[PDB]
Amino acid sequence: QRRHHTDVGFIMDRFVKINNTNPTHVIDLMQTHQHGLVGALLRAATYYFSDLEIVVRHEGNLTWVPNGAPEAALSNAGNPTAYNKAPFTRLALPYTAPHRVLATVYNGTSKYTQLPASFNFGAIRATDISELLVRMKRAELYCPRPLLAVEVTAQDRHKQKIIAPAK
Amino acid sequence: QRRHHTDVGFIMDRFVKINNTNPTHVIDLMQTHQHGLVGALLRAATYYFSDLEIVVRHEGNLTWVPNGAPEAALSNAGNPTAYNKAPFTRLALPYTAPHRVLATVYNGTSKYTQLPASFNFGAIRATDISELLVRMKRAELYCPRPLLAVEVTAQDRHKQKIIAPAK
Amino acid sequence: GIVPVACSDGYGGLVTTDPKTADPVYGKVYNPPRTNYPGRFTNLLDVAEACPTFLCFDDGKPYVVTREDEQRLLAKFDVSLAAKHMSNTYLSGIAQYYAQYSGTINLHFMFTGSTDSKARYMVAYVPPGVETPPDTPERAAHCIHAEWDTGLNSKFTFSIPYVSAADYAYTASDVAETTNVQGWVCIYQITHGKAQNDTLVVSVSAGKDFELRLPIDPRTQ
Amino acid sequence: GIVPVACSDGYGGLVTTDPKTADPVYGKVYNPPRTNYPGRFTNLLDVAEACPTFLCFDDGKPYVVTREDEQRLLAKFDVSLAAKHMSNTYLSGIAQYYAQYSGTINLHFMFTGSTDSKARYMVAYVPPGVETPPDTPERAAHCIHAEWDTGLNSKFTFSIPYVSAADYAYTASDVAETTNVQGWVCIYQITHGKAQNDTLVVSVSAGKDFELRLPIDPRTQ
Amino acid sequence: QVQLQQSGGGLVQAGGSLRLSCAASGRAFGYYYMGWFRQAPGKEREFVAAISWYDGSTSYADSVKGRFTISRDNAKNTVDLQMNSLKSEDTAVYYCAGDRSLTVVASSWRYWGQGTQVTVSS
Amino acid sequence: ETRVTQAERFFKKHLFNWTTDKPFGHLEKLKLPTDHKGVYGHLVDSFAYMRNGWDVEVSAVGNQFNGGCLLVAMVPEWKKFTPREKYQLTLFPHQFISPRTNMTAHITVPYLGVNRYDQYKKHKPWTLVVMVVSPLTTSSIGATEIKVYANIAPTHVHVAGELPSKE
Repeated sequence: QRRHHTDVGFIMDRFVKINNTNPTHVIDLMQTHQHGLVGALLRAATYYFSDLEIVVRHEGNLTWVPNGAPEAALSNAGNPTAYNKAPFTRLALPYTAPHRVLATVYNGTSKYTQLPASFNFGAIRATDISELLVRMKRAELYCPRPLLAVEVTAQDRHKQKIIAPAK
Repeated sequence: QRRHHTDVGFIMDRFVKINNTNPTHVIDLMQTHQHGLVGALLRAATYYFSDLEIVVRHEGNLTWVPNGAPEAALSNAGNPTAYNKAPFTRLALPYTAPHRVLATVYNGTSKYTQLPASFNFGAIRATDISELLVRMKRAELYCPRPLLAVEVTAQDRHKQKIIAPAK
Repeated sequence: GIVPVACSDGYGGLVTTDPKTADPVYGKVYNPPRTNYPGRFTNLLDVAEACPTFLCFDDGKPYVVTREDEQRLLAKFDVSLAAKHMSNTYLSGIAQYYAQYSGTINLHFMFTGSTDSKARYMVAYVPPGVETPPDTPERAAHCIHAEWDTGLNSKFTFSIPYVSAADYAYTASDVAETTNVQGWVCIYQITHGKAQNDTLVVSVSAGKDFELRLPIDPRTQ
Repeated sequence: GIVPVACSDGYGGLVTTDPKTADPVYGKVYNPPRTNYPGRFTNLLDVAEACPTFLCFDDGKPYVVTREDEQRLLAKFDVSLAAKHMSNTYLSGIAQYYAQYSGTINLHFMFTGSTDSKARYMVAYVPPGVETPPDTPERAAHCIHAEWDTGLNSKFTFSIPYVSAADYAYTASDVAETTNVQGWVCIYQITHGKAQNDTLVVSVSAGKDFELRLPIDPRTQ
Repeated sequence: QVQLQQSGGGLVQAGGSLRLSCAASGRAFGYYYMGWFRQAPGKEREFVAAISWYDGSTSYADSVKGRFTISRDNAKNTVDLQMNSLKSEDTAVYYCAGDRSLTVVASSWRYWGQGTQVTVSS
Repeated sequence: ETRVTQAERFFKKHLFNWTTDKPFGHLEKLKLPTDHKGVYGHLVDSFAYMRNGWDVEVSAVGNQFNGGCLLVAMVPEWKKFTPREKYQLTLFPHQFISPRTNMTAHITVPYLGVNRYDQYKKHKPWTLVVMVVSPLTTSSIGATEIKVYANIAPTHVHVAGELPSKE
């Protein structure tokens, strides 16, 4: 038997759109749509570790400040600045969070329903951002959690129309 | 003697236009013109197996859903999406049908003159499609069938004008 | 001189799942190791195989109750990952993201009934054959069936064979193709002693050779 | 630094039959093997050589009937893949897609006549020489000819030699170049005993050293 | 064809130990419950033991509980009945059988072996 | 799957009538499996998925005083034939039957199709084809009509997924 298409490191290695984009954006993997392939297969884990690659469609230059840097540092070009080409920009970011692994659910708070603000990958800024795609490289998952399929109201099972060569 | 130009794997490795194109298209090799080189040499086999490469001239992005995927999956970018360049797009598709080999003639039906809908390679969608070319790679054929030449009405044999250097 | 190159037409575009990497922007970052972290899973089917999950019978309960009526048919339920009974299962949750599947599926029966109650049952699987499932508890003996009595164990596991035409079967049962799609399981009660509200909980897990093939993103987004 | 390259002018376009591959979009797909599938053919000429197919004589029949008249000429038919008699043949069907050919062509004669009828025949091939085929059954003996009698077998195979000027000959006989293009075969009846409706079926297949050269797509599309 | 071959029988003193082997061939060894049945002279076949195919489990008859051990080897397609604390009542022919069924009845097991003779000497 | 050796037995039948008024191109067909009334029919109805080959022995009873030729063939994935391709039925497995020379044919074919198992209630892969190559010539000392037979037995019958009864 071949079990390569259900691999955790293989199913996570694809681009996924992040719907919420702002002129200043904090890159967090929990902004993915919860019902997509990557989003739903990610909420079915407790902890995770990953690198990232992003495709951004911006005007003007793009600045990236790592995790923990002040917000005022986004207005200086000393931090890695990317000059815009025609179609878009591809960048590869590392993992900079202080914790060894991140999490998708947190039981409580962290200040002396909402995850701590320290669960992010950095931030990006430009004069505006039109689209943003993210990609999880070398992903790993821990402590599985329930994964649910679509419900059936009164039928025997869900019916979805498949692609057919009918003319 | 040299018999390389009549090879089955060599005569099938060339681009052929598919006349019928729609905004949503189900890629089936039986849409080829029946009287062309590839079409006629393909109808002269009972079963076949092949990969594919396609050249598409589209507007907007192009999505591909494999065989058996629901039709509603063509509106999500999680499935392989290709962003349009200037001239056209070249992609290489695998063989995804459940059956070991496909067929060109079917004797009967398959539901508890028309082939079953499960004989396809996938589907493609864009905001519109202007042209589509297909290419059979590593083709193989089984169980030969009759192949017919053009008929002669009342002459001794068919006459076709050949290219000549006459000035 | 310098090397001549040809800029091919059609190549170079961005595809969501291309295998080529990007250019780094921030080098020399060493992250603390995540070694010896308990509970690391690398394959979804391994998790599906290891831990079974309950079935959802009628009215929304995970057990079937013994019936005091002439119909010896305790119940039937479709064997399909898109069926109504397998709606609340981890296996169906994984399977909703793939197009084709092939392999065995296991069934777990566990007797939570009282010790002082003894009974006899049988289970019967019917592949997509005859037009009507053998509702008769005797007609189903001609199928591939098994017999278990709650006198040597309270646990009994039954494997569902893979029978179909092609090599791989669809996971996303089509709008067309009516009549019993492929398979149904019905459970009969040969006898029962003082079992009026005695319970029976059924759970389903993946087989040893299960496999899912083509990843898709089918939901509405 | 980085490598300098020169973007050549004229290269890079898309040609329908270029030998370069495309960039994959969907990896890790393992298809079930199609091993030990009976009836796999890899060369068209192998199929053409193995199985002969019938000729289409006048009125649309695949046999020639014995004639009770002074003309000992049973019939003649052109040897050309674009002739009228070879119209319903697999060899002509293959040959219509190529420009040049070279090799031998075999002829099969089979006697479906009654056992109680005996006869004598001969076959004569005439290359593109004299202005008129030797209609005389004796004049054709000076050609490359053969003699067969239906007294030792009911099957007789005759090979048609390849005679022309150049190395390769056209397959698509031109509008110009009138007069007998290259070759004709005529069959004579030396004698016949009680053979008035006795039949004779002729079929044609490729030779051992046949070959087709240049693939084209000539039909009207 | 699902074929069962028994081995390991013979004569042995009371209070000793003996091991029986059931060599099975077929594509359905991994889905079938496998147990043993003993047929005393002049008596019908009776369940003595059984082993599951998924978790492993165990179930022995009351007459042999605490004295027997039944084990399976999926990689070798062999099922063994490790026997200890012999008594004279155990002199009988031991039959390897399997099916998807787990019962005490013998008629419900479709496939049977040829049987092996075990004699207990007092 | 299990092999049923009791379903492989012969069963003689009737193909057609060979008179003198039937010219070249007279075609008769008999798709397999037909309505077998033995164990094989019980397998067809009370079992779902079967695979098997075939072998056939056709005999034309007559005498050497008649003239003619008969062509018997096993076409896979049968389809209606236009007159033009009737000249090319030698591409399929075949033997020539002529009362002058031979009396019995023998064709053995394996199982082949898109699916590894087939439901013969829906799809019929093979077919027995008998066509008149040269017309039956006869005189006052020849038989005026010839009867053709047909022995037929499946080979290597394999079935999976046993089904219940109907009583």
